[PDB]
Amino acid sequence: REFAKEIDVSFVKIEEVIGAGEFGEVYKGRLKLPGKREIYVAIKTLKAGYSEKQRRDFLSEASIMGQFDHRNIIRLEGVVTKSRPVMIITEFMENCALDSFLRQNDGQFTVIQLVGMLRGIAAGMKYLSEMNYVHRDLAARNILVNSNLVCKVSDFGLSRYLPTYTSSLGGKIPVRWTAPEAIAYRKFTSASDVWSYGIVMWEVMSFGERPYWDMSNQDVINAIEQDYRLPPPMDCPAALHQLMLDCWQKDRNSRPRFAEIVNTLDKMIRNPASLKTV
Repeated sequence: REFAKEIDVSFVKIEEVIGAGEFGEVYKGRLKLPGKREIYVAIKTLKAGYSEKQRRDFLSEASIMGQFDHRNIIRLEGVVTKSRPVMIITEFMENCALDSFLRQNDGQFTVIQLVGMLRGIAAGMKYLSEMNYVHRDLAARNILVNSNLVCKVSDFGLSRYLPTYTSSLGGKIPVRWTAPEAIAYRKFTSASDVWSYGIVMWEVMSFGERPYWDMSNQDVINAIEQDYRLPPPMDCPAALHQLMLDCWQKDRNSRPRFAEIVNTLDKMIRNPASLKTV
């Protein structure tokens, strides 16, 4: 496999560790392409002593990422595959993961600022689903935030090209974000991603509270089966909670598509009366 965004190792300058990934750390760095202004980047690495299987799974994320060019999808700046160490280089995201950003900034943002963050996420998901992909890991922890509150879908490891994806495993899926049919049958569609989006909406409107709080994974599966749904967060507009309930419809076919979600949010942003009743 050849990567269009392959970069020479000399173009990257690795700085401090900013996180931990499945295969190795994520660093802050600087990318200097010839004749272009230097930029800040984030660098995903693969720990030394990796197996060939680990290298393949690591680079399969870069192959998926390299197919996307959207404002609300983490941008691939470069890939290092022909030199050592192997790296995935993306645009730097100052405010890190969405869930931890919101918890560290509880009550700092207005309803309209939060709706703007949600609109960006739904826009990135509309793009991904229309490219015929299922994410399967949509959670606030897998959304990155920049300095101007622009939210971007990241973490494409579980992503699959579709329309249903039927998985071979069950111990990899994050239960409290996963649609009941995807838990029961390992059947992932864009509609199961819509379910996850509804959970992300709840995470955002509650300033990063854990979905279903302390309830075990088993308790969550059981509650969803008995038609329980998460209550509206503190001071949440009724129209936004209604949209969450629409994303959580038992029948996947009754759920809105990402194109309808974007449209609903665009109308709310333009109609202040819609975000007024709680």
